[PDB]
Amino acid sequence: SRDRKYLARLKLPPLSKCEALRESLDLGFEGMCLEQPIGKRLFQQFLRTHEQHGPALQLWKDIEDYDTADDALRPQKAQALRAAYLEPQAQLFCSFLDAETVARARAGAGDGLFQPLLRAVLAHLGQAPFQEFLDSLYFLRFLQWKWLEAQPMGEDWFLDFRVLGRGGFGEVFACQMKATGKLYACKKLNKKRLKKRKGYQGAMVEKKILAKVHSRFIVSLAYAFETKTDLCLVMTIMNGGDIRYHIYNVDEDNPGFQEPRAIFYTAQIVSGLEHLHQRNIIYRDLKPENVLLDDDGNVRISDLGLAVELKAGQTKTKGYAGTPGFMAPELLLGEEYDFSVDYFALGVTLYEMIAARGPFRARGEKVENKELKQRVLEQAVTYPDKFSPASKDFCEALLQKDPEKRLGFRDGSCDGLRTHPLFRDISWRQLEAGMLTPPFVPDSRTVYAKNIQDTVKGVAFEKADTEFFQEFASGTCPIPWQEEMIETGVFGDLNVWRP
Amino acid sequence: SRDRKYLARLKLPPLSKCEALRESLDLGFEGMCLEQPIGKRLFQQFLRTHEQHGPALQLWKDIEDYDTADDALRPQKAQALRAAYLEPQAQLFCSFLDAETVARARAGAGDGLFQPLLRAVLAHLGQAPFQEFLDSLYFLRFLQWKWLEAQPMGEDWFLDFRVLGRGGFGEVFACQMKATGKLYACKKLNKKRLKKRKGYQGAMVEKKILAKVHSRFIVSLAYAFETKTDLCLVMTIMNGGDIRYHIYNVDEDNPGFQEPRAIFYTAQIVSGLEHLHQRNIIYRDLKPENVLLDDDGNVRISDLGLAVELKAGQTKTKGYAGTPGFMAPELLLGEEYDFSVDYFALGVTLYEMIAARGPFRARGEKVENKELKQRVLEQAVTYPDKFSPASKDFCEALLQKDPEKRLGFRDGSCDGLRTHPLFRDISWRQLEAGMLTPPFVPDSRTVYAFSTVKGVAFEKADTEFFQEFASGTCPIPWQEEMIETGVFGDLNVWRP
Ligand SMILES: Nc1ncnc2c1ncn2[C@@H]1O[C@H](COP(=O)(O)OP(=O)(O)O)[C@@H](O)[C@H]1O
Ligand SMILES: Nc1ncnc2c1ncn2[C@@H]1O[C@H](COP(=O)(O)OP(=O)(O)O)[C@@H](O)[C@H]1O
Ligand SMILES: [Cl-]
Ligand SMILES: [Cl-]
Ligand SMILES: [Cl-]
Ligand SMILES: [Cl-]
Ligand SMILES: [Cl-]
Ligand SMILES: [Cl-]
Ligand SMILES: [Cl-]
Ligand SMILES: [Cl-]
Ligand SMILES: [Mg+2]
Ligand SMILES: [Mg+2]
Ligand SMILES: [Mg+2]
Repeated sequence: SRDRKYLARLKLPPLSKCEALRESLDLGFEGMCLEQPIGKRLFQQFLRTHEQHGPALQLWKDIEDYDTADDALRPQKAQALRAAYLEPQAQLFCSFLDAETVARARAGAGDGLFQPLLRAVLAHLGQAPFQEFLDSLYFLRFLQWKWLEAQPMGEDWFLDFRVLGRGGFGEVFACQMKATGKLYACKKLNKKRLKKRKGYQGAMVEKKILAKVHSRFIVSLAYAFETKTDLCLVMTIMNGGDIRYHIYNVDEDNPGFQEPRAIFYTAQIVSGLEHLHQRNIIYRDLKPENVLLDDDGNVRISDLGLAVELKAGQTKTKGYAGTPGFMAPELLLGEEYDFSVDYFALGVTLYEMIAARGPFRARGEKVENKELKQRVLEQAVTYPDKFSPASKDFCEALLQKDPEKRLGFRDGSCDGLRTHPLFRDISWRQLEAGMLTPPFVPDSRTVYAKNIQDTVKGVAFEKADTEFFQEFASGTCPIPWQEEMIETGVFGDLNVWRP
Repeated sequence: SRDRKYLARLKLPPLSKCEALRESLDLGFEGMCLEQPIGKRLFQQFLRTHEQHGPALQLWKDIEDYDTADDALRPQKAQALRAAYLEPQAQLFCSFLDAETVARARAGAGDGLFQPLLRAVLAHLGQAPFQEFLDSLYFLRFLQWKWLEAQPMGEDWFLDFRVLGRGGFGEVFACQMKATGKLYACKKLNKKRLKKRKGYQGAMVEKKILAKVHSRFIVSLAYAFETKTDLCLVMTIMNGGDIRYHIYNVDEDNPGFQEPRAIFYTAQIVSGLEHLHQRNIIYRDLKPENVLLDDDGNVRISDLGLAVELKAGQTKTKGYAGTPGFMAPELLLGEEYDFSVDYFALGVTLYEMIAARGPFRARGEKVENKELKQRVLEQAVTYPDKFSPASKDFCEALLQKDPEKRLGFRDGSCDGLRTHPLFRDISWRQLEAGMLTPPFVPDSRTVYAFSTVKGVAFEKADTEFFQEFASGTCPIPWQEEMIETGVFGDLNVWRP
């Protein structure tokens, strides 16, 4: 319910207040016109009012359509595109394309169709048309939106109205951005408590990762600020409950998921993992309770405080980190490891979704750490009748104790893993675009969470503490903020030239 | 209809191509946002998109409407405007006015109503809102239009398709601006002929005056350029013939005008005269054949080659110049003179419109220069029965031999002149806005209407004068063109 007082603060500035931003922002084509939604929108507006870029604009939009069309409609759409843009006497013929690119796009019917064409289209728009844009009013209007994006949007802008859950350092609240009305989760981390338990590194790591990655399969950070008592992270609201609750607490009589449901989540998790691994992040804490459902029933990975980020030229890390019963053998043996650890945990996760128990312990079995370690290292997992051959086999490939022999991330992707018979009926293209109907959709009228019921001493803050807080409170994330402006109509309202 | 090839060249430039133009541009509020159509238009777009200036914008638009309304419609528009903008809890109450102006506009009457209000409104808009506009995209858009205005637009942009008339130095053509389709008159002056007959001064004076004045009652220059053979003035097309033609050649057996028709043109010519006189220009060649008619029937003065622009702080001048029979006594006596000379010509002109002859010569009576001069100087004019009490007295007041006794230009205006009973039935306000219906609407279907010179070679001084003359495009009329023909609307889109 948009609070008008804060809505009134979303106004475009005079141009003289954008001079500093002009001289300081990364003016990269890819960053500005493809990844930042307002920048893309304004660039397309520029292309739309400049006749000579009409073909490039239209083709670009029509490839995106093709890329997210239903299977049955793709042949027809392929035909329309080739007729509109690739036949030489067509009104919207794209004469800027090399004839080789064109000829190649007029042939074939493969999965890659129109991807080299898109590259070509985007390569072209990154040259002259981009330059022309930078020299247009449309770019100046972008600077106006970036100015507004940089303006203080701290605690007062958010109305907390419910507790979604509890973490180690504070609660997570459902909240509302007052100006726009958009709902988010706000993870609150208590400052004194954080300092006391030396949680800076994990807190900062989660925030840096949630800020830099932009995946539909990982919770997105929109805002990061501090208050007198907390550090706060405002991120994607995930109202559907976590996988653990859904495994055990939704329908207690029949714990676990039917196979198709378990496969769907695995595919979504695999996609989130791939997105991390491509950017050299090892997650190190995949488990059912960290995979959250949204209202549509799509899942995302969360809780990134144990993650590690490999630096340039570093292919392995080391260290005892994670949740017991999800930590790979190579990790437990004190060896170097890479992304492999996450695929082992994916295996335990899949195992648990089908079997409604972990593969190394009986129900309610509470063991010494060393006993659990020896089971992970030495004990072969057994699979009950519930497992189909495909599920058994996939789990066996993931729970492989030797990381060399384990299914996972090879050649910069999970494509190998995607060919496994278990995903026989998944359209990966549609999964990645979010077009699939999830097999389970949470009831809006249900709270899918265990029930909720509501100072540490002798902690004074030195300079190094407040310096860490100010680093952490980096503020507004461009991409999510721009999504918000667009989604909620504010961009529409404010981006006007004449009514 | 437009020629697409030339329409193609009307594109807004990249912003960086406007930075030189931005450095050199010296325009205040009045110049930018009130005088230049496009600037006004973009300034108003700005006010319209910023809620807080809504009241100012609408009160402004509504005062302009009251200023041009028919007489019978004014009281209701006065009441509506007071109720919309001058009452404290009206939605568009104008908070920024001082209560002293609010009170004054809230309870007046007569021709002066809302002019003190408009001044206050415009003064307000010229402060913060104007400063806001300079810091907006709308100002940069204006700079882009000015860039475009300044781009080469010479002979290739103009298709001549018919001869309108013949002058001393060449033909005048009906022509089309190829990009926009707009029709113009293109007066061509042959270069070799100008040099040979020593007409540079007269060419340039005409050009300069038409460029610097902007009145609905004087032909407007949109472009000045040169071809290999000619200097060219592209100006307002006047398709209704000239007044001389209409006096004598239309209904030959009933020559001259019915009095109201004469009064209408006198009123319009006076408006032209006044505009010139307010800008320190003396016409020195007011006569029936120089007053042209447009398609609607409205008239403009034309042919400004014998005119003179007084230098700043100069009040009188000298120079035997003009057409015999229209040159006033003081001019003929060799004395210093001012604008008075033009009111004398207006006397002669009006006289002729009524009598179908000039005041000093019977029909076909051709006399020596000295004899005509002596009549202008000594002869008292006689008035037949075709003149009414009012006509006669007005001509008498205009034809006074002594410029000090003569009706004309006082305290910076013709307001005295306007008060003559001859103008009993004329709304000067509506006339000056172009609102009055003309009493004669010329037919479309009627058109109411050289040799290469030897020994001429051109030197440095000649082609330099030609480049000085060829000053290019005139802002206001160009902006008027772009707005009228829809090019402004088409290129000003942000998202179609
Ligand atoms: N994006 C979210 N949407 C909804 N609930 C969330 C979200 N993130 C966390 N939560 C809830 O709050 C709890 C604590 O958050 P989490 O990030 O897991 O904290 P910690 O790092 O302390 O484990 C979660 O177990 C979950 O119930
Ligand atoms: N703007 C115009 N529209 C239509 N016809 C015109 C226009 N200007 C001039 N003419 C015609 O061309 C003739 C010559 O123009 P003019 O300016 O009088 O040339 P000059 O200065 O050599 O006398 C005019 O008498 C008139 O018939
Ligand atoms: Cl192909
Ligand atoms: Cl292709
Ligand atoms: Cl632009
Ligand atoms: Cl287990
Ligand atoms: Cl007033
Ligand atoms: Cl703006
Ligand atoms: Cl005469
Ligand atoms: Cl004579
Ligand atoms: Mg955590
Ligand atoms: Mg002439
Ligand atoms: Mg002349």
